[PDB]
Amino acid sequence: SINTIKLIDDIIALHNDPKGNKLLWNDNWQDKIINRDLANIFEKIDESVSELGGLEMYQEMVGVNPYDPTEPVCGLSAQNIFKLMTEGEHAVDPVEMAQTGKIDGNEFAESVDQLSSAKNYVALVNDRRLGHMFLIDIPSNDQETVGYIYQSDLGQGALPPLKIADWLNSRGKDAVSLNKLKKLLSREFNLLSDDEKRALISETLDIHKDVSNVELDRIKRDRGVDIYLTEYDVNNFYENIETLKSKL
Repeated sequence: SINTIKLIDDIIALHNDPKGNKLLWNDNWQDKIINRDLANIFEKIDESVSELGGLEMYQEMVGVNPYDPTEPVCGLSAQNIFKLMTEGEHAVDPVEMAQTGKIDGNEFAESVDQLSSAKNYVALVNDRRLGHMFLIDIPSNDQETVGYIYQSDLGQGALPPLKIADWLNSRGKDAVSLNKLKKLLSREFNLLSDDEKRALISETLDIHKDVSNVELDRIKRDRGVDIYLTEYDVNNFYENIETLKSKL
């Protein structure tokens, strides 16, 4: 019924549009993403630029052209795609929910094993070992229940720089077994050999599944993983995307 591969390609399209980009990657976490107003977002940019004496002067003082598209860092992309998936009539504030609805990587592993295949779920993952935030989409399925990872990465941790559209264009469409994700996010991850750690991380999170792209010395060994796992309605995910496209 809903074409889910097209959902992702439509996120990519929205990101590629000069005005769609500003709708999608805005940082208003408290209000519904579909409550975002292009005129209002651009007026705020225009006023900030006029206040500093125009674009040339703004760029001199700030070092960025605020009309350029945003290449979102990991938390900016993950939290925005999460709102796209989870909001219906009511807003979802992912900053707030990550703190109040948090479960740990081992609680996640117990949860995922009893999710209804008749329902869709999404996990907002703050991996404090990696310093990296990403999403695991676990959509309803009449076959094997699997996850799909949506992420971007500034590249300052254990992984290389990764642009949201490059990831989504293909790897974001790759199913990951629930067992691999449980293994990745469990405390027992630490007990793995360096080789196995690089294999698991690269397989799930690296654009080319390349072990030589994983720098283990950038990982904070002791830390755990904070997860907010919630049900979502794919009809909301679809319509929220439609809504943004319409705004254009």
